[PDB]
Parts: sequence; C-alpha cells; structure tokens
Amino acid sequence: LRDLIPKHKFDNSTIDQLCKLIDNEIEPIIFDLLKWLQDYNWPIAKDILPVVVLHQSIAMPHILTILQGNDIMWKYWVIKLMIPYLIYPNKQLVKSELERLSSLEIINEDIREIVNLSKDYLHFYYP
Amino acid sequence: LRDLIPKHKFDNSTIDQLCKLIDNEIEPIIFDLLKWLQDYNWPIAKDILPVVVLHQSIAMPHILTILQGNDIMWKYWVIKLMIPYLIYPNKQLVKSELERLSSLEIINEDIREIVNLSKDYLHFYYP
Repeated sequence: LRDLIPKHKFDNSTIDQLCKLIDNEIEPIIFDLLKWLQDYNWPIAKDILPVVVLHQSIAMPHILTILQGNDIMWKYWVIKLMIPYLIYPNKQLVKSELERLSSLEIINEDIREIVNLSKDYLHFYYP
Repeated sequence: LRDLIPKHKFDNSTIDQLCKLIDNEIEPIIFDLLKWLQDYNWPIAKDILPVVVLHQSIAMPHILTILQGNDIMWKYWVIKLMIPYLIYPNKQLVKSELERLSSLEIINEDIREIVNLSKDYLHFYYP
C-alpha cells in the first residue's frame, strides 16, 4: 500500500487509486499522506487534502501528532485546512491543541501567524 | 428523517444525530442540509459544512443545482467552501459550472465576486 503514497511534490498518480481505498484500508499510509500537507503550495497537496478529510476519523491521532509537532508550517496548514471540516467528535479532539497553540508567547514572527490562526479558529468554530 | 434538518439559523441539535447517518441514509435530506450553507455566517452553517462534505458523493447533483441556481451568495459559499474538498470525480463534475460562472459578464458588483472566485479556483485547483 506504501507504493500508494505520492513519491514527490507533483505526484497525483495514486489519487484515483486512493479514492477507492476506505477507513479500515487506508490508515496504514494515512500519516504519510498527511505529510504532503506540509506545504499547500505543492501541487500534490491540493489533491491529497480531500482524501485526508474524507478519512478524518482514522487521521485524528496523526493530526494530534502534527499539532504537538515542531513543524510550524505543517500544523498551520493542518489547522487552516482541516479543522473547518472535522465532524463534532473529531473537532473536539483537537480543541486542546488549538487552545495550547493560542497560548504560546510570540517570540518569532512565524509563531505569531499560528497563534493568530488558533485564536481565530477557536473564536469561530467553537462559538 | 426530515425532523433531522436544522429548523433555524443556530440549530445544532441534530448534528450528533446526522453524524451517525451514512451515504445511502442521508441523501433524502441532503439538499435541505445544503440550504444551510446559503450564509456561512449562520452559526449552524459551520456545523453543517463537514457533514455535507463527508457525504459529497450523494450531494453532487444538488451541488450542481445550486451552481445553476439564482442565488449568488449560496453558490459562492458552496464554491468557496466545498470545491477544495471534492475528490477527483466529484471535483470534475463541477468544472463546467466554474467554467460558466467565470464566463459571466460583470454587470453588478456581486457578480464580480463570484466570477473572481471561479477564475481563481479553476486556476488553482485544476492546474
């Protein structure tokens, strides 16, 4: 199934073949798929998004990981693109991460962007 | 199942009960659900989005309807919020609508917004 993971930044070749796979099925590669969301400007990232959203239930653990992670850009995309499409339980699963991130002291400027994304999403998707 | 449709603009009461329903199951109400996406600033609209995205396959016909529709704001939300999350076949199902909308002559200013949304989405999600 690993052959199903995009091998580079433009690799849309396996998508039609991932669209067939399901929740039980795709989980073994699901975190690798998410790695494509590190930069949304990769032409592949846009193709991957909908797949990882459809299969958001099996992706939750791994979505947490990314938010506890040390990639600023990665969790920024994951927050910006995915939170809005989490179903109530899943959406509630990440509240804590959004909470923590909104909390960080703004040392560098990249930190700012993601504090602000979190305050605003919390503000919008939780009221 | 119709009792499952939000009865007003803030009505989040049936969501947890819709999250249980599936593709075979929910289609009878799916177009009514979409009617909540007419204004995204309705507190309910944000809760509904993820449901109608998860069930995008049964929603396709009805997504077309809205794009051929006469609601500017409605198709604007539907385009802005949903296209980015359509899986390849579904995404290809609406290309024509995006194409047509990008084509409209800009008489009034509200028309502008949706021409521009369509050129830009076409430009981004199709390359």
